[PDB]
Amino acid sequence: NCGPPPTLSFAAPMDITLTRFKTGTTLKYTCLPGYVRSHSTQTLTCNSDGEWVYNTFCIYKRCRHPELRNGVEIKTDLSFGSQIEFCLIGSTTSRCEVQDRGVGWSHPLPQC
Amino acid sequence: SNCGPPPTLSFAAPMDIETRFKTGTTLKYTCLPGYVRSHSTQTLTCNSDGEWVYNTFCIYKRCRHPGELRNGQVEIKTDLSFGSQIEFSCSEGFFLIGSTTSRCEVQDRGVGWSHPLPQCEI
Amino acid sequence: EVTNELAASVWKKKVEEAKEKASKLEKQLEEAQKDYSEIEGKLEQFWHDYDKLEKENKEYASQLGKNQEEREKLELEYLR
Amino acid sequence: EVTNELAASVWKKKVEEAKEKASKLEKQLEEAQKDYSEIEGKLEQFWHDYDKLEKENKEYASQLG
Ligand SMILES: [K+]
Repeated sequence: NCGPPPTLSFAAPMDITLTRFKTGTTLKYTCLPGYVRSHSTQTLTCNSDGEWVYNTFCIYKRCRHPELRNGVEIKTDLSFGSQIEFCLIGSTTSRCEVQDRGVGWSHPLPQC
Repeated sequence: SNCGPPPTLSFAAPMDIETRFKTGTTLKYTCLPGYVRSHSTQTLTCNSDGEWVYNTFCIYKRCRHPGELRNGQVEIKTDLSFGSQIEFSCSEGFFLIGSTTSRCEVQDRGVGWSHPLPQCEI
Repeated sequence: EVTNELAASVWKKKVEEAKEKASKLEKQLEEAQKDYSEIEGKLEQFWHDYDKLEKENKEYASQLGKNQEEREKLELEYLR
Repeated sequence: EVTNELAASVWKKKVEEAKEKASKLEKQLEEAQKDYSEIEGKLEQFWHDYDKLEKENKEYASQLG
């Protein structure tokens, strides 16, 4: 018998609120805002040994590509939670964040 | 009120291997080697106007980037997709050992480069 | 002589920088192509799952249609 | 081992080629990110069609058992 499911950073339960669980229980999960389904199923399963089996079935959504006239350093990537460093009027940085059923940049481009 | 033989498609092939077709006739297709599915509807359907209705449900597969050529340059003339060709060159003072060109071809249910990266050697 | 050493040291540090800027752009281009290939391969597999589901749907509606048609036939037969 | 003047003259040249390479690497990454935006869009459109199918599949199976 399984205990509470682990806390995933990319998904939350889809039809239950957060106890113990019978073997063979299959909880359906949904990708958190800012993530997209990367596997055909999105489930956590209680195995015969009382543990939860699952892989990573969501991945970061990616913002669109950021040109600054008279002046953009992508330090990592364009994925959810990443930051770009912007010549000097405006913001010096922008982050990929959740923006209305999708992702987007926190601030638009600055004025050089 | 009837469709003639279906058009020949360059990106897909008919799944069935008749000359007149009734309105509503649906023929299923699959993508050709070097192509990949881009839509849910892989079918041609006989429309009431006597013409086959279909979109382009297959698009080119894409070869991965060849890599950087030591002491040389890799020229991506067009793209990295099926059918496209890249050219190789070595820097001044180095000689090219191998192929000067490579093509994105069908390689085992996928796509790959015909020739590997050459060696630029002094 | 002292100026030449100072010039070489400056440009060596300059070339060390530009080598890192390219190396970081190279890895960023490599990871951006692997990530495309990740989705492209997942979609090719996912369409297979889509097709198996559509086949199930076509069979389901077929079994259902044959069931109501047989039920209507027996009811019409009993009425005769 | 080279002379300081000779080494600096080739480091200067190499810096020129690296600047040109980086400028090219940034057009290719731009085109790559734009490509990924498209393939990710194609993935979202798949789950849209797939979800419609599964809702229909679930309703079909419910009417049979
Ligand atoms: K579609």
